[PDB]
Amino acid sequence: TGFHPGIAFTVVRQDRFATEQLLYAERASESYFVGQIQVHHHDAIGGV
Amino acid sequence: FFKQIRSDDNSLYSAQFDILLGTYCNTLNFVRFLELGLSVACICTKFP
Repeated sequence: TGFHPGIAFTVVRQDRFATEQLLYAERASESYFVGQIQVHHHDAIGGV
Repeated sequence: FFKQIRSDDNSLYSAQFDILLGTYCNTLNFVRFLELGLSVACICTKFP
């Protein structure tokens, strides 16, 4: 009806934006160990 | 277009075809009326 029942609210909403980051990394900031390739086969739809 | 070959690639090894194994026509026997024996009853004369 357009009546103010003597009480107010605080609206809280959250949005989501698409950005583009800018990454920077120092040399030799990562020790990285590589194992060995292993292969496995298992049937599927009309194909091995 | 069709991408749905997700390296499943079946029906890519179809080799069915259709062949024409030859044909056969014939000739017409050009009969000479005079070399019959019926012609012994008529006398043939040309008149241009």
